[PDB]
Amino acid sequence: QDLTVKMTDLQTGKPVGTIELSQNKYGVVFTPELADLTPGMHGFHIHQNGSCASSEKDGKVVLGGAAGGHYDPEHTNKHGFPWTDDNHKGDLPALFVSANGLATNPVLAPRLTLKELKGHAIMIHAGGDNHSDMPKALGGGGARVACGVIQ
Amino acid sequence: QDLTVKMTDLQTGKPVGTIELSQNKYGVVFTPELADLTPGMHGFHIHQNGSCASSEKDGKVVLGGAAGGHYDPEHTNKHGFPWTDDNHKGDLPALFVSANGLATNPVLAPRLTLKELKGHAIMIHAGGDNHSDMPKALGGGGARVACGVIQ
Ligand SMILES: [Cu+2]
Ligand SMILES: [Cu+2]
Ligand SMILES: [Zn+2]
Ligand SMILES: [Zn+2]
Repeated sequence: QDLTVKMTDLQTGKPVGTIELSQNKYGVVFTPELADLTPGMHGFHIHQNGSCASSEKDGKVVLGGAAGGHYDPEHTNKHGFPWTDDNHKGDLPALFVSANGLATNPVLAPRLTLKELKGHAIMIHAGGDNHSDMPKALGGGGARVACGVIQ
Repeated sequence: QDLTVKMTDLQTGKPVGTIELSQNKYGVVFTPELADLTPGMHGFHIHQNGSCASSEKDGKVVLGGAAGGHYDPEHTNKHGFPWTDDNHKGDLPALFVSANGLATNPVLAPRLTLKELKGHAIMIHAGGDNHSDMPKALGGGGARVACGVIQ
């Protein structure tokens, strides 16, 4: 059995679709069926905490902030590619959103297992992801726009 | 060492960029640096023959036709996902082209080895790729728009 995760828009709070997670011999496949997102490539990662709630810093609200940082069980403390080991295991390939706001292209994360995903959050960012902390920390994804908690 | 492949637009014959091929523990990474392509997702596959020349059928010219069909050394005779074994080993993840005609997002083909790629062609299609022969044969990629021969 695969897993289905419901995704929610952090600004309006409305649902934007689902992501199907599937265990394959080469890793976990993420098949999205999302709508209402801005066209373009978006940073897509697994975050530490199983929460999509916001958090605060200096009295400012941070949407999706409760999810914490990137899933990084080996304590690499660095952002990278989905196919490099010295970086966050939660680093997924960027998610493509078409001109009409639809996300339907599946991507593979070869370092992950479906089992370990439970209890973490799937996050989609405003910006893209160049898979590096240079020139922008965490791939330049920026704000969190949509989030979902796995299982 | 990685491999660099030069890509050429089949209609005008001009170069559109390069693709860097790299062997990784999880498969081969294709990092494109292309321009002048139509925005959207494009079918992206490895074809049998090491040629980007055209071919003819019923006296009609078929651009890129000399490359033959999809690389399929196990004779599966079916189009599928980059992470399923019962289909063409030349089936790569779809290539994303931004609003400005640039392709710079890397993708991983976990079933391939850099070694076996030599002598085949990399092809980009007009249409997309749903990784199935349904409802359209070969994922609905259609015409061949850009092509390059590996090594
Ligand atoms: Cu993130
Ligand atoms: Cu093809
Ligand atoms: Zn990361
Ligand atoms: Zn195929």
